[PDB]
Amino acid sequence: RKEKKGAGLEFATPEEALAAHERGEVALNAPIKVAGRETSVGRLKYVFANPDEALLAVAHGIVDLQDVVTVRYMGKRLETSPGRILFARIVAEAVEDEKVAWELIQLDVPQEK
Amino acid sequence: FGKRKGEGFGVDKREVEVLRRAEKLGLVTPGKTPEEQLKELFLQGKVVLYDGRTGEPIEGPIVVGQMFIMKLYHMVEDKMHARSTGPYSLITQQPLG
Amino acid sequence: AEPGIDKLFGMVDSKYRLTVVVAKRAQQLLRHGFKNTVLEPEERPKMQTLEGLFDDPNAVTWAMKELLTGRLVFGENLVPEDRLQKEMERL
Amino acid sequence: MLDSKLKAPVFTVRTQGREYGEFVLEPLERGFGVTLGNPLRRILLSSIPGTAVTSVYIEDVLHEFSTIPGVKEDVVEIILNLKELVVRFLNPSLQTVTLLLKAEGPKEVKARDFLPVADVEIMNPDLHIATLEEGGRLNMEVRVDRGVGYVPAEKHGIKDRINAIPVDAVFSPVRRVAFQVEDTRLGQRTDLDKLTLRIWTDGSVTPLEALNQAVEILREHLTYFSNPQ
Amino acid sequence: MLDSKLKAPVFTVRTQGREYGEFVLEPLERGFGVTLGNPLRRILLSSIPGTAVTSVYIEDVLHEFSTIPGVKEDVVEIILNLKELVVRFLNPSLQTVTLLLKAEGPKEVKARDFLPVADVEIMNPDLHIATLEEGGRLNMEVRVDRGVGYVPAEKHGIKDRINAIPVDAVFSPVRRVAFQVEDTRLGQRTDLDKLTLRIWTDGSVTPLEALNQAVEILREHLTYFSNPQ
Amino acid sequence: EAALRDLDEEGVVRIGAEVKPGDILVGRTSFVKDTSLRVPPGEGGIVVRTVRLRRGDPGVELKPGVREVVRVYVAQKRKLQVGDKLANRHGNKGVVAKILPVEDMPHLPDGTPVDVILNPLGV
Amino acid sequence: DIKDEVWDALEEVIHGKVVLLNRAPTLHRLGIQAFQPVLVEGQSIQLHPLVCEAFNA
Amino acid sequence: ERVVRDSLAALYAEEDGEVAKVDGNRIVVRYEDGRLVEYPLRRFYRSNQGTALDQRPRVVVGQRVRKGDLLADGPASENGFLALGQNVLVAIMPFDGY
RNA sequence: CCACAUCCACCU
Repeated sequence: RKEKKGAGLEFATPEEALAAHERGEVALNAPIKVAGRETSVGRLKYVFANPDEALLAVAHGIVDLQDVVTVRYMGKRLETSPGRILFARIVAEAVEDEKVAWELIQLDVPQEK
Repeated sequence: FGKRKGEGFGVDKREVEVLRRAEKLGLVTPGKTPEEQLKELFLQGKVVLYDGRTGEPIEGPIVVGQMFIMKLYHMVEDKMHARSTGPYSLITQQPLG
Repeated sequence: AEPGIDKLFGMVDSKYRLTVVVAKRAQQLLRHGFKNTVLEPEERPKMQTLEGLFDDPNAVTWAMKELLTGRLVFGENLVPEDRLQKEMERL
Repeated sequence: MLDSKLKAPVFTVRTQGREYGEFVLEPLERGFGVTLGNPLRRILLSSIPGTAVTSVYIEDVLHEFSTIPGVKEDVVEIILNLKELVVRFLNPSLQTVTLLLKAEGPKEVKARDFLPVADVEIMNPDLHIATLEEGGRLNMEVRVDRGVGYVPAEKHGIKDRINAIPVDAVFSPVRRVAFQVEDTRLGQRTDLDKLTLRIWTDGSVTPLEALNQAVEILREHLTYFSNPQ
Repeated sequence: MLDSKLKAPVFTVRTQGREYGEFVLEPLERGFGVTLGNPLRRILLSSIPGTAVTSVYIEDVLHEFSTIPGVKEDVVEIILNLKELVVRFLNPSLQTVTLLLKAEGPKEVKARDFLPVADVEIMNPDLHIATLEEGGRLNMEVRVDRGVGYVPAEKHGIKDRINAIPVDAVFSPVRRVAFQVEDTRLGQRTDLDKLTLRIWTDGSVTPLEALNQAVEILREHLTYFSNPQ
Repeated sequence: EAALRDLDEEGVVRIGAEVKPGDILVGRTSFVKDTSLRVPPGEGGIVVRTVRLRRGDPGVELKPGVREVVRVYVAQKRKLQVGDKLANRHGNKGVVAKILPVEDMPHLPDGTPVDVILNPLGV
Repeated sequence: DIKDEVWDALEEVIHGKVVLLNRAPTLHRLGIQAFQPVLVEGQSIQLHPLVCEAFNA
Repeated sequence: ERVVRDSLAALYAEEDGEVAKVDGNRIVVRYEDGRLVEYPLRRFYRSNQGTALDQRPRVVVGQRVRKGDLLADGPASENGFLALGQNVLVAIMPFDGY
């Protein structure tokens, strides 16, 4: 889900802009799923070492399954949603091996029929 | 909601999170208190429901109401015509009872 | 499904031949009784409420698990058919 | 008993009669309002033993699809009205009771017309039962039993008389349960849970006793995890 | 009696090391499988006590999204790798522990390379923290507390040094839990419940210990209805 | 003879006696050989009425060659179950698939729970 | 005369057996499908949702 | 109401009067002219398709009635209204798989 | 005994 961008989306250049945009998200300046230039404030605020941590944080109501967030998967940092990560884990547990399950899915698009 | 407030109850926290989630979905206008937000949600015909099995509310509002549901004519059609051995016909011996 | 249908298909040229083999093994297991199995010592089907899968709850699973191992041979003509077919019905 | 009992729910009760009762449990640490409300509600609505009408015998009729002369209502309507009867047992050891009812003349037969019993109370004496116009005789016996849950008429199959007709039983004294968790503030922590659960019952069992039975059942079921193997 | 008493649900345990545990409760009466699964799952995911790396301070770190010369991993990677570090305190008296790390030279730095502390233990010494290419200046320290549940780094803001950076704390030892209730069957009736519960834990506490703590917490919270006011 | 208890009067089963499948309803003897009407396999309820027509016709006419006939009405109280089907006035057909207990169904913020749940995808 | 032992024996009989389910218009090959029966209480036949398209059911 | 009235399944008062006797199987009503008439009820009549046709009394002893007023219900009428079905609380949401 | 004819329905 994406809602609205209310502040200066410029983020690639300024390294001090992280604190300013975090403060803006503290107020009602920018939503968590903001349509920023490079990254949303949701990806900046929450970073998860493992999918288990992301799903546990979802269980606590901090972030929804439809939230953009940075998750450190087996070998890479992915700016995805906990719902997509959970779907990937569902596929990976339905079958035995996880590498094949990871390579036979596309976790960048909604799961249409 | 007047009957609800008669006993001295406000808005449940589960209702609060349901209302904020619906606000993210555009169902209710933002900047309003849970009172009139829930009123506007009621105008849509949708109210907050609780799962009952888990206790947590169903994400997003649920439409509920009163429906006139009637049971249709129910003959032997549902009954299982399951046989293992029965009558056989005269010309051919294919069984039909 | 059933254990290892993929390798069962792999070890046979056609599925129908596999069906014939498994059904003939089942018929042998019935009419001989379950004595001449090649999975007797340890690896046997396990029943839930008791060990009733020792004797004869369903022989198709016996034949399939027996064919999963390498103690079985099947072919168009591997043994003189007349002698074994005359010993099949007259005993 | 302060961080773990005072920053933990005190238990207050607000009950009127023996029909409706609220129980406030405040404060709870975050997440425990539902964790306690849901199992208690399920047990209260599921496995609270009670009393309900089990069998009905009429001196006149011989099956449930007949009618009594002089009676406005059918036998089916009589059974349906009798389903709503609530009976309170005063002796815990008492299991099965047989109430008798004699009726004649132009009388609006209510629930209060049942013959008194030593350890039986009718919590709804104003419940309408039947209507007798003139020269109509209503001689009935109702066998009420104490049970749990919902049981179909044919499942129990109680037959004390040849002409007796079994009826369905709803052994749940609890009419409904509604638990609500609200936000309460403490000095050290601003967000805490206050769990208030409201119980509507039929009067056979006071809500406090129903809550105690539900808590005891949940505790005895939690004890079932104590012995592993 | 097999209706309620003799069917004291067998509690079968299948533990694959100190990480994975399956517990099967069988047979259970209708509707009670969910009633036991939900509160236990919530208790396990919310209130199991544990320890986590609350914060970290590095001498040359001024912002949390900067790059450290001499280390290929950035600060974000460092804190993420520090997230999965599991530490067990030896006595209940510990509340906060500060653990430092000296490291230089082209070597791999792991959890085992932390300076030993007498009263703490590390369950994953081989946890690869980072790498040093050539004389990487690794002067680090981490403060670890004990707590419950999951605490975002933003709200608590626990600080030791001016340039110290908060770290999201995952106090709950259990990685995750999943309960499934499936319709088992007895000899005469089918409407029963079989409750399987799968627990994945970091390794600080075995799944049996976590389940025992959860049921003890639930029982002690149930005992809060005894005294009304 | 053990099952003859329900067959109270001469050949006709008594009113108000519950009958299960395989139970005698009317006892008829042919040339002696037992050819008696029994409850067919399936379901049976409560006998409510029995009518007998004989050759002593007040005003009745019968199929020639038939001396008498008896008809028995058996009533049962069918309840909603999985087999049945329900529908509304708008053509939304449906078949009951599961009967949930009261405790685990969705309920309002009040104590009142919902009665029936309909799949939106049919709309 | 039904008894729990009869039900246990029936469960033992159908441990490995399969039954063929069929829809009245058999348009293609998937209108006949084998299944492993599971004893249930009721009058209707429980069908897996995923085969709701193989049959036009 | 038009459907239940035009289909001769219920009972209606042909003239202004007062009900004399009400039983489960007949209703005796005395009209304004002094003429009393007894209306019998098909208490449990098997239909052509095997259903039950019932006339349930809906008046009390000594109750004044008007011309065309309802006296007994039809097989599928609540109070002079076509009632074949129930009113239930429906939630339009997908449950698990049921 | 269930044959055949006619009619009304249900699922595609």
